[PDB]
Amino acid sequence: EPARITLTYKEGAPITIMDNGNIDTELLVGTLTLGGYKTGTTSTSVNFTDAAGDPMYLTFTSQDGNNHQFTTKVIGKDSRDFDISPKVNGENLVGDDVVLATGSQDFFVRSIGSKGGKLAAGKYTDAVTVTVSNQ
Amino acid sequence: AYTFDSTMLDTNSGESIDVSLFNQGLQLPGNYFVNVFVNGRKVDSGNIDFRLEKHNGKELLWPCLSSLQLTKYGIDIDKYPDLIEQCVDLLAIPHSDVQFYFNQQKLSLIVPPQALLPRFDGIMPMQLWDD
Amino acid sequence: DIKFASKEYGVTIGESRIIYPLDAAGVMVSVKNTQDYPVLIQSRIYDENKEKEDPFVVTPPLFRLDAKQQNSLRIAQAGGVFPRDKESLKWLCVKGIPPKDDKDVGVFVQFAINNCIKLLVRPNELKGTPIQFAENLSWKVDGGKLIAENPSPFYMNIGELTFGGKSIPSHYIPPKSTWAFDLPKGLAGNVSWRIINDQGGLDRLYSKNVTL
Repeated sequence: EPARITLTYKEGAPITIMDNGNIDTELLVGTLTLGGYKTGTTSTSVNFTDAAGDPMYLTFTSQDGNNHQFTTKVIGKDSRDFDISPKVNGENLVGDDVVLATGSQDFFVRSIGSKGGKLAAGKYTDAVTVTVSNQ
Repeated sequence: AYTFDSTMLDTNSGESIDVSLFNQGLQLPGNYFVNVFVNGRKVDSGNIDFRLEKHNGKELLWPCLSSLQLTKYGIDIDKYPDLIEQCVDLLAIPHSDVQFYFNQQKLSLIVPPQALLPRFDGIMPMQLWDD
Repeated sequence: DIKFASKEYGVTIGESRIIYPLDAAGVMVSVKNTQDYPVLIQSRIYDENKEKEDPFVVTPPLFRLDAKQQNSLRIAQAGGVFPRDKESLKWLCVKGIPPKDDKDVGVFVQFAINNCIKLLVRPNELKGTPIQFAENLSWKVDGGKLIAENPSPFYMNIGELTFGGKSIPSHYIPPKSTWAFDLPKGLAGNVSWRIINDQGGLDRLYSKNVTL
């Protein structure tokens, strides 16, 4: 039995900086679809990590040399529409450990906001590893 | 045309991972576990050291093979004294090809039938045209 | 839905666990680039805590794999002293690295899948396979958690677990040891299970009352 893992990423609506220089909270930054995995794959077995390593959050940084940053969370729903989440940098933000949905599972990358200070308009990046520890 | 950089490579804290060979569509020189084929007949599996060498303008990975190993693969090393550090000059065999098919980890040696040891019998013909 | 820009990633390993006979010269496992673009494959081995140790060697540890192509990894024991009375667990992780791609905030995120599978070091002293001892798990409830007990010398890699008809997310039970499962919600207040066999398939269902 092979171990197939796939991920699709779908960008959300365009993001704009508010009058106060922050971005809004709870914006749908993008949608993740994890797939290929054997039925029985669990949410604690999935870990999204990045270089910033902030437990529970992914961190995006401006590419203009001025180091503007914002954070985001990754959360989803189980079959009973309860809040669940994969590990992000080693820790779950919300919910109980659950069996992922059969075939594939969606997660949503939601905005939290700037890390400190006004955000400048421009390109913001992150490089995210998606580790799945198969049963 | 694709280009890689080191952004997502596990770097041993200020170590530096060079991806310049991968960007040309080459692989790293070093030790690879391969199946060895001589004229399409599988003969071995072993760790073999490869280095980059330029052949008619093209860089390719090139196997360090011993005379002892060639014998073991079906080749009459005595025909080719120019074969004889412990790596043979494979270009010493005329009418021959050496290819590392990387994706398969397959080292393929093609060699004039006269270069080979006979093998009676018997999926193969009684005699062969040569060169 | 093409309103929104999309990106796709995927790495496949040819098997879902490796049974490594203690002192074997080495074992082979395939890796496949299921995508439409080349990747670098970076493979590494971790101890059971997911930490760096190098009692095992993977070659090649970094190589380029072209769109839709497959290659094999050789996993080879490099000494180390292992216990003879039970299996040891490591992890092989195979990561696929993608090539480079006044008011508005442009978001550019790239992903890499790191597909990890169990590497089970099995002393030749151990007779049998895990399916022969799967029925021997016993179960108790202590401090609000459901505790599995595994008397066998094999990791019991649970692949399906239910407690009073309600699903529990699987985890291995270590050899000659226990694992404690958290009991959420409405699961509190009989256990049924299937292990994953050495070929990665779900084995038969067993069911037992809790004890204590």
